[PDB]
Amino acid sequence: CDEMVHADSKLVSCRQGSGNMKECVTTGRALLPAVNPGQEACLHFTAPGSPDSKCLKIKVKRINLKCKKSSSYFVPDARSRCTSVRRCRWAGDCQSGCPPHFTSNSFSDDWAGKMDRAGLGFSGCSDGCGGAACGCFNAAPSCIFWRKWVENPHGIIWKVSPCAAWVPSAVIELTMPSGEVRTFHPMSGIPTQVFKGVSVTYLGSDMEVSGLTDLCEIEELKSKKLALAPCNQAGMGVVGKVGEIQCSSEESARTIKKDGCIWNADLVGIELRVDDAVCYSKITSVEAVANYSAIPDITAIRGSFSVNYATCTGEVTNVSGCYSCMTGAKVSIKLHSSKNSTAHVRCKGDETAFSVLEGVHSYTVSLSFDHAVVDEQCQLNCGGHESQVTLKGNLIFLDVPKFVDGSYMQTYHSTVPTGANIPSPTDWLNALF
Amino acid sequence: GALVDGTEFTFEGSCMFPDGCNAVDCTFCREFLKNPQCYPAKKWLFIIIVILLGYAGLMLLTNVLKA
Repeated sequence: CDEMVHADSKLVSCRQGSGNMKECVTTGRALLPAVNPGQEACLHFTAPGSPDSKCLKIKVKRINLKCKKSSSYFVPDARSRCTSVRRCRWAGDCQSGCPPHFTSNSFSDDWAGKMDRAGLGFSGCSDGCGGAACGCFNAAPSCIFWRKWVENPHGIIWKVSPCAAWVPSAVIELTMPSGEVRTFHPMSGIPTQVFKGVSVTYLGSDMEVSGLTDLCEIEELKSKKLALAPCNQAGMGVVGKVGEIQCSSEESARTIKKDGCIWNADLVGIELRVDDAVCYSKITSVEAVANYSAIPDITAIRGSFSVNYATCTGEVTNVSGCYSCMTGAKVSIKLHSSKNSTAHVRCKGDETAFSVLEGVHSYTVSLSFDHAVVDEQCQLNCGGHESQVTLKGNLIFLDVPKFVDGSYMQTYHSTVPTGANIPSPTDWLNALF
Repeated sequence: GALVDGTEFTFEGSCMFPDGCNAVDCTFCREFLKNPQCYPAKKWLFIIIVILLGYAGLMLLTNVLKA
């Protein structure tokens, strides 16, 4: 990490549960600047006692523009089927005036009341055929009873959410001092508070923003692909929108059986005849109805932490080349220490702090820095102070040393410098007077 | 544009480790000018040469054109 901020350990309350290794519990607030993408930021922990300390690494990966699912709804593929039982009068004995009340769930006419494979389809009588043609010999007309199903034989289901906004956000990986690594996606353009373990990260700087029309995302459960649309959504299905049936259980999203999902008045196309009714529909598929595209200061708040708690040598080996490049040069150090520990800043490095961690062997862990000239002095790394010094010529963005062609053009530029003034001085006397 | 330039992708390959090596020869624009040199008046003197010699070449061209 290049940008590094230490904690504010002035909150001190540590219980000496064990004498060999201490224990402490603390909280607070912190303000660390946003790191460049592709790099991780640190956070140093300090204790009044010397030997032990820990760290916390916050890694960013990406910058992008997503929006948060304010709602969520499922959409099945509706189909319109309709039956017709055709009694005739005095044989169904149905009332001369059709009963204006209709029981929309049972239908005692055809097998009492059971599960209906429709979602609240309607009911009704009709006009009446009567006479020798329909054959049941009564003069007065006959009522007919009809159903409508909204059905889904082999659905393809879409879940949708109307954020109707766009704010920058990023990708974060986190490193608990214990050693845990838990991923999550913070909407750090909005002061959202994601909860995990003990810590919570929140807002950053919206260094650029943009506007966009009323669009939101369409996704498929088999995952055909991902689609975008105007994507209107509310508690109800408004006329002419993408989503008519808005249904709130995936396990019940194959059929239509949960009550949560809500129909449209007179949506299904029932039409009558002289004998029996036929099915039609006016619903629209999600595609090609209204489609406008087709897809081809990070800071944290601290909770009640679970903070936990000799001879050591540095022994550098080499130096790389970067000054004034956005990543810095990488340096390798070969250490050994009898304990598992963490290191700290070199004072004279004059660029950034340190936060290394080691195992009990001889290893190397390499970190990134940039300088005009190597000094590398004054580090209180681990256990005891050590003053090691390096030396190497650093590499910077310069011109080409390979051919020294610019040297030839440098010699040509300085041509006849005194000659021009010499001709100018004689002309100056004439021009001035 | 690093030297090794080796990185990872997480869908199915699961973060492998490539190796690379690059020289730095490209466009030579830079805010800084030239570079630090020992000089010590052994190198500066060699840099400075006769100035009238450059004027001599242009002088001969003027003689031929008029002639």
